[PDB]
Amino acid sequence: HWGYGKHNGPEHWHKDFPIAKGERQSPVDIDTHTAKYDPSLKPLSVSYDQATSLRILNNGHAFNVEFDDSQDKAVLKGGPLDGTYRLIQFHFHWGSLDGQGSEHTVDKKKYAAELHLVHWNTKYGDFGKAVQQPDGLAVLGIFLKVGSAKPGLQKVVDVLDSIKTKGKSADFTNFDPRGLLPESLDYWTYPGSLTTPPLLECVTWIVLKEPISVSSEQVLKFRKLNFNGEGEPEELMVDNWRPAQPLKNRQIKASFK
Ligand SMILES: Cc1ccccc1S(=O)(=O)NC(=O)Nc1ccc(S(N)(=O)=O)nc1
Ligand SMILES: [Zn+2]
Repeated sequence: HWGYGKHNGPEHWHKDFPIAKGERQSPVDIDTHTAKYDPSLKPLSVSYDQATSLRILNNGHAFNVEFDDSQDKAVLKGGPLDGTYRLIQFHFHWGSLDGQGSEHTVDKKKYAAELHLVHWNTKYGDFGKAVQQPDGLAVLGIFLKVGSAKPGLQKVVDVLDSIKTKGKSADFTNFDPRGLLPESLDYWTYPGSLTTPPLLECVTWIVLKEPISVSSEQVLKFRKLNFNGEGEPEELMVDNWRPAQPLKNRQIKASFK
């Protein structure tokens, strides 16, 4: 039932998912002047050398690039995290226009899109169990701005025509997520939630300060995807972002001065 339209969008989600008005919902605005530098935060450890991508799926609200998460092949460690978090999938949120699309904002600034690399804590055995824990997930959030092309993104862009509509998937092996990372791993971190239903409060958010640049042509191809299934009326997959939620009793920490 839920989606991003006028009648099923973020402002309606609380009726099926009351945690939508919870105490640690995501995304949030990152007020850069109020975020506190935490010198005890460690460098982030992004170890994607052994990543095994498998498939790309249009799920009706975004597209997921899925990875083999049955071994420690692509893991996130360090930073605010205790233990080891395995990469399971990544996806993006984006706008109908370059001036919006990101979920997190920075001093109220909206980026054209936001990449989420979703990882689960191996102490909980699988993703389904992890989402039931307050430290179950670590999502690495990376802002996209429109400028120069991101070469490492192009393989993703070029397969999208084969998964235009909801429920379509395509083989997507040997994709290297390292090609989507910015130079710096400076980050902000805070406790939050899944940003789509079921909106579970299981995420340590790690949002990188440095955006990546993608080309206008690259984001335009995102906007050619469909929310609908094949044979249903075409509704472009755009503006699949949840707006900033109240920070409430939370402090955003920065890894950098
Ligand atoms: C629930 C859940 C639990 C177990 C297995 C699958 C699923 S799910 O696929 O139905 N839902 C999600 O994975 N939700 C999800 C994932 C990531 C994000 S986020 N915060 O990166 O945008 N939001 C929601
Ligand atoms: Zn997301």
